[PDB]
Amino acid sequence: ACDYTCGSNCYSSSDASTAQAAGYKLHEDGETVGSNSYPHKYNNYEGFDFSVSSPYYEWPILSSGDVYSGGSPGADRVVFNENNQLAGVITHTGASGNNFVECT
Ligand SMILES: Nc1nc2c(ncn2[C@@H]2O[C@H](CO)[C@@H](O)[C@H]2OP(=O)(O)O)c(=O)[nH]1
Ligand SMILES: [Sr+2]
Repeated sequence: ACDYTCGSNCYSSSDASTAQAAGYKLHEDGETVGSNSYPHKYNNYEGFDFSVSSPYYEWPILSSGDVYSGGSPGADRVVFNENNQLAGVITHTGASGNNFVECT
């Protein structure tokens, strides 16, 4: 079973932790990758009720299982905070335009 289901993509907690670790490391070093400059601030326009405090940052999580290193980010993202705590996993899949819905 999937710990996180983003549309048709299946992720385990380990997939989320691996992606998060990479994203946090780049955040800490002040570097970015990709045309959208990941990781970058997640404003939470959606108003999701995360249990951890902001600021939030988003980083792509890939269905291939690899860590994002550039190129197309896909529709899924892991969201973490300044304390390297996981806020949640979200996706553009099933959401209109550039909005996000949570993966369940
Ligand atoms: N939907 C959404 N987009 C966000 C949020 N925070 C930042 N963004 C960025 O705001 C712009 C419009 O949605 C995009 O550049 C988007 O970046 P990403 O496309 O990388 O998510 C957020 O809380 N929700
Ligand atoms: Sr996996």
